[PDB]
Amino acid sequence: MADPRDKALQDYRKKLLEHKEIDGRLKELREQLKELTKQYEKSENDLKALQSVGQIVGEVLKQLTEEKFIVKATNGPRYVVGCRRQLDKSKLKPGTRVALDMTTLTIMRYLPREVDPLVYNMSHEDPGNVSYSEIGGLSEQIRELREVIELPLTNPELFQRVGIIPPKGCLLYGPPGTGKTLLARAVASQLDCNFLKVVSSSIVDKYIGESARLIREMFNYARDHQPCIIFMDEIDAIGGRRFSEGTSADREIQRTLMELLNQMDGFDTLHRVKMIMATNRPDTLDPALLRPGRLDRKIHIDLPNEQARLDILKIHAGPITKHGEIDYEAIVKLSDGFNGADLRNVCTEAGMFAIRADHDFVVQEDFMKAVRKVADSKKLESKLDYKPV
Amino acid sequence: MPELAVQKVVVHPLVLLSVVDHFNRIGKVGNQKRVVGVLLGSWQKKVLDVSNSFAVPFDEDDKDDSVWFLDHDYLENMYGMFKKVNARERIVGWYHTGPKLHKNDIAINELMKRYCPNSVLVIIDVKPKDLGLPTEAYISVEEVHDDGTPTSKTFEHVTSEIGAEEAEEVGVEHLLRDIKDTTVGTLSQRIT
Amino acid sequence: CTKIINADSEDPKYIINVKQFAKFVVDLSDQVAPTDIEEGMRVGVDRN
Amino acid sequence: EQDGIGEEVLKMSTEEIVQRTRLLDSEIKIMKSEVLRVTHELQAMKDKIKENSEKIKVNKTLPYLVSNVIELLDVDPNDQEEDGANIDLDSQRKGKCAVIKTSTRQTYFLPVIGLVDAEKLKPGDLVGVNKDSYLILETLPTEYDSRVKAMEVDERPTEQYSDIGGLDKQIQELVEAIVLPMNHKEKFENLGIQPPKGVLMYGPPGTGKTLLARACAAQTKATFLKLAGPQLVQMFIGDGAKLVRDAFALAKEKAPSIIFIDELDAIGTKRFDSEKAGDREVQRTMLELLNQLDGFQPNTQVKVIAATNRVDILDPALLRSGRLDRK
Amino acid sequence: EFILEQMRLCLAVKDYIRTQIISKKINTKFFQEENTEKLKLKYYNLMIQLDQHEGSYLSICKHYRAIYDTPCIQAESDKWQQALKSVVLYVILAPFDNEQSDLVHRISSDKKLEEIPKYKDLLKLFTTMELMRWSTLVEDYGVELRKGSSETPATDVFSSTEEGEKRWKDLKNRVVEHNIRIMAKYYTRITMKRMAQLLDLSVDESEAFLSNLVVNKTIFAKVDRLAGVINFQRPKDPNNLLNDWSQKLNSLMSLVNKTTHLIAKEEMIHNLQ
Amino acid sequence: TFLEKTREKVKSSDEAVILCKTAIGALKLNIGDLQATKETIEDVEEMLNNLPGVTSVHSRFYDLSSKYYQTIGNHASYYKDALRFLGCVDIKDLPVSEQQERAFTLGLAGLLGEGVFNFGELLMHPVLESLRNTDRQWLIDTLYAFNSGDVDRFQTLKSAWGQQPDLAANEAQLLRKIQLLCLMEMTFTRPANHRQLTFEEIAKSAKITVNKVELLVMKALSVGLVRGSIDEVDKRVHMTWVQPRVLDLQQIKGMKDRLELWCTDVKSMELLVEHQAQDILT
Repeated sequence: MADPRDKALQDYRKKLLEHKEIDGRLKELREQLKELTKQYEKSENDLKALQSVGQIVGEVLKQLTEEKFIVKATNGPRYVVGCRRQLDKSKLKPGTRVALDMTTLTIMRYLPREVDPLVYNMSHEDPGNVSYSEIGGLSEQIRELREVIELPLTNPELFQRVGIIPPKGCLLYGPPGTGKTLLARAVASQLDCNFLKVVSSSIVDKYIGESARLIREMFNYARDHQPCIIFMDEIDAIGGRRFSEGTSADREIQRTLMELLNQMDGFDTLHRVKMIMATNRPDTLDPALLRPGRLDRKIHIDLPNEQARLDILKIHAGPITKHGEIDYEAIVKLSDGFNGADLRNVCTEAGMFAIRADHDFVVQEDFMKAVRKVADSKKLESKLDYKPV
Repeated sequence: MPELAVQKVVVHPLVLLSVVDHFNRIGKVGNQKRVVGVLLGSWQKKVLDVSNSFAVPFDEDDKDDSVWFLDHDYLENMYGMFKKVNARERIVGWYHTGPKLHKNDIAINELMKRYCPNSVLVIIDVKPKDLGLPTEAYISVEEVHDDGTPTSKTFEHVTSEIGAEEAEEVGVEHLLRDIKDTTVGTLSQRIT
Repeated sequence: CTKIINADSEDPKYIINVKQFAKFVVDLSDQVAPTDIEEGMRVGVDRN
Repeated sequence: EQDGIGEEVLKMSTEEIVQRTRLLDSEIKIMKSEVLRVTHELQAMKDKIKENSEKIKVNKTLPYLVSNVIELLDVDPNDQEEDGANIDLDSQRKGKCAVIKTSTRQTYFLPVIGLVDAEKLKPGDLVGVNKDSYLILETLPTEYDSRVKAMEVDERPTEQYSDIGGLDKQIQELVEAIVLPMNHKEKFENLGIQPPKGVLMYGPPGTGKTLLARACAAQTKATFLKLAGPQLVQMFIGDGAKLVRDAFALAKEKAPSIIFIDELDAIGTKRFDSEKAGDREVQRTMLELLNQLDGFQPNTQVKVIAATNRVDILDPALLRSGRLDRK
Repeated sequence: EFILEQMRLCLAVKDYIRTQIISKKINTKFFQEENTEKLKLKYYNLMIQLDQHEGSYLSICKHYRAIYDTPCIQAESDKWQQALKSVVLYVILAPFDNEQSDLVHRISSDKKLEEIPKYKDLLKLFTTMELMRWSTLVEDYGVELRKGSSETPATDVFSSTEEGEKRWKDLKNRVVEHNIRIMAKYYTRITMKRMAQLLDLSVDESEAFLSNLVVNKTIFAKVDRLAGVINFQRPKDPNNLLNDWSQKLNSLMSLVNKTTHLIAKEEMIHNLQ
Repeated sequence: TFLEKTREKVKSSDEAVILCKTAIGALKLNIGDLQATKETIEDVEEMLNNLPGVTSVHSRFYDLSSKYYQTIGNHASYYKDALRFLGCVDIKDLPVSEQQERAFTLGLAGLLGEGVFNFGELLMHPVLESLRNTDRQWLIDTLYAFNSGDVDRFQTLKSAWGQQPDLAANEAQLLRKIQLLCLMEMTFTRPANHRQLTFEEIAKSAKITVNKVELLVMKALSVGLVRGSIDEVDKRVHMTWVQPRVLDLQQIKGMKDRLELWCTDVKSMELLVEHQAQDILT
């Protein structure tokens, strides 16, 4: 190369390089061999999966002693099973899922408590939230709710000093569109914990008393994973009355209703799980359910007031791109007739008019159009969710 | 290589019977020339279940204990077949047919360790040793003694017991033409 | 045959409803036409 | 490699390097013999594997049951919690395992395939499982019934907008409202608005309320779900309600998409209080619908067309915005 | 800041109790942080005086120790000598029971503790079970504990401060009761008289220590005023002797059968030799 | 620097890698880099240990670690490390001189300790035993006295001790320690039939007052040489248990005697057990 000695070295080097090419051949064959071992372990473990069946899952009905456990198997017939000694009997105790064998009928192992796929859909959902207030200035009523639900659950210590009986639950009623469901999201927004937003139009089942038992499984789940606030949605059919001189649906609503009563207070008291119920029509529910002393606050949410309408526009105005206007405020205040859901819709529907014209901007003319349109549509269907005023 | 996956060694009645039966089959050797064979059994467990054994033709001389024959080729080929039988059957270690261990056994152990992932040398005896265990299990250990001995490779004992499997246990009763005055279930048995 | 779903990896997949009311996915007939297995069509499938 | 460095000069003589070259000639030939050995070792390992493969092959093919994933346990490939005794480890020990709740209405805790592990399958999948001994061979897409098939995307024909003359203004509102936020979601965001949660078309029968929507949607090319309100109601109690929830979920995956709902007195009954009727089941399908429109995002992407020829049985919430933005 | 201000003004008038409860309600986490560090120092320094007067021993150990850990005190050589030794002194002062024994382990673990030879030696008697004399302990106590420290030229607040003397007296009761604890478990029976020779304190003083000890329930004793005997761990039932007798025989059988397995290997010979 | 340089490649398989590592440890120790010596000593110690083939190499390395402990002057730590050398000992490939210095220092070192006892082990190895000098003749007789567990033999030797001042400073500690050992030694050796000891025996032997022995006996139990209870009013310390001890001269003899008593009883007893209960005996 750069030394006359490096030139001599270079002729020798070729032979060292040659020796590596012969090793290369050997090396290819090893390369496949390194992969072949990973696949070996995988397949050997796979044979053990193939001879092994999909063993019966069960639950412990009653543990009499270590050697005799009664199980409710998922195939149907309840069995007497044994246990292996490589397990602690404390884990396996009743109300807990356990694995069962199918080769021998013995409890294989401990499985943690389990929840249905239905409960997963309900646990996932929450977003679309608002920061704190449904509507600003009304904020005092909102705080009261917060005071009821959040605090005792997180920290009981404050309630202990005072010596008082803690606040329990909230029942929400108000007109359709006011923002009852949004409040449910709102409390969730700030806190950021485990949530079960439980739709009650999927707890229901064709069999009777399976739906009641189900709701109960969700309450248990919320306790394990505290903090939790359970938002009950659409209880105009999971809460009702006795009924039952008709369909198979009618026996079913009364049963599901029984569960909501116990949880509110009838042997189980709200401290470990807290519930806010958002209801369309409060006269659907039970005369028992309403009764105060298993509910603390019964909050009535009011529709927008004159000054209350302005602040909501102010939050909407940030998302929307306009020419550099802020015109919405004055026009809404003189007019009348909005509920919370309609106010966000004047801003959404002005945005639609702009898009037809082609603008990324919303003009003062668009907004005007929306106010007339929304009022017009109310007139056709003034058949809103009946509450006497 | 690891000798790890053992804290206990249980051995089936099958293991013993296979060695006496196999002696006739091979050559009618009869412990004239000691035999070493593969010890087969389970893995992925702390406890070692020796399910099975097969003989390998190994003759060790009685002129000399440093010379032996051990048929290597049989081991690789028998390997693929074990999976046809069950996928819990793999080579755990080796067996010595006794009457006793040797120093020579360390050398026999190094060859067998390449195949196994948990090699152990378990002496299953062709003669039953007393009314006690006819098996003793040992594992190769590097240790010093304060006797003024530097590093040795020797055999230190690990606890041996006799176990059984559900299929096998039933089969044993049927085969048996003894009734058992040594059952040890009750007062009558207990006094004996 | 209840429904036609393709994620084919052998021969065309169909989900059938057995009369023990377990759903099973089966595949294109052993020799008969794919044009004879349709949605809302009856099919004979092996018991074993 | 080692040579052709300046360090080599210092360390060694020239004579050492030439002598090393002479040794190399013999060394390469030996390495060539070694080629034959390596190939030989590779085949022996493979043979064990080949034995194993025969077993995997049959299970993978037919028959296979259809099931859902309840939960994920996992316990690694035959490591477990050391539950292995002197009872079999091919009939007790499981590999990396998944808990599944099957469609029969049983549960099985099962050993999944060692090659493609249990960790990969998450809760919510619709999977095949082996009938004999349970293993999850592979995954199957969303598969259920013939009612569910219609809901899955495949365009619905054009009946043309040039079948109705006049009422021009109304046509412009439908094409803007439904078709544009679906493709052009970027623009709805750019302006600053959420894409609708739907449009309600109301009026007297025969005007062409349905006529325009179906016609325009094919022409533009769209991802078309065919949902019918009376279909969603069923004779089993609140099973019907679950279907709505699932049907919308189907739209959310596919997103953005337009769900055409033909008619809305069967998931738009007016009633929130009733007794002694088939209206009890009908009310629940309607209530689940209200919830699906409410905000949880990817469900502002997906659009909704609902139609009525009446107003004297329309559900006020669904008419009200924030369920269906446009009227 | 709030607790800091309030604690100082109430300290001047002398009202320890009202602030002291409040300080615990505020979570312990807040004080530890670097941002708060400057306040933390001030806050604790006040608090340690406050709790001292109250006589809450357990609380001083914690407070001084929180101080010890904080980054500036650890980093600088001087600062930790006073803070950690203060914990070491409060830990001996704390009620003689299980809490005391648990705290002595914690301090002794500290690497910083171990480098001082004096204090290392001092812990080593408490840590042992070998019988440790009051006479020896006292000369060792003179140099180390009374001034606070002896490995830096500073006074640590423990003894020779206005509250400090108050605590020192108790220190005598703690050490003697500890000497008794270690001793009590080994000796089933001792005469009152012999115990005095062992403690290097009179029979009357030992009697009073045991009265306090039995109440804490560190070890049960029966003590007589007759002077006959002090009995530790004896019920005076034949039941004890019957169960004890059985246990020794039960282990023994097990031993013989295991030993012979290894023996079998030795026995073979001409392969070892 | 040079030692490290040589460590490169290998012909086939030759053990040469480790030798260079041990040699760098030896070099470190002389120079005065103690810390460095230590880290390399830890690495080699594993590599050597694994093979059965290393006799000699492992032993020089072990001597090297004992040298580091000795330089500090902390005797307790020194004695322990030295023990690993005593097990590994061999005279071959180990210089006569390094061994000689180490053995004399060690002999002194164990005695100085507060709670280390392996005197029986020392008798067993020729490295300390065969090694003899003027000073060494008395020092081995003191180790022997210790091994048997006799307070009185040990203490009579006291005049000789003074030749070493080390022994003279902690003479007090040394006499108490023999006695502490005696509790363990006497109970395992002389009584098969009993296991209790009086205080008075210790007292005369030690020629130490009665008041002290009760206190010494308490320390004995705390170390764990003996476990049991002490009953003051009966003037006995009863041993439930005796600590295992490394092979001693007195010991081996007692074990044989007790095994003989045991064989004989088991044969007599076997006849009684068999003789009665005839109808169940089959």
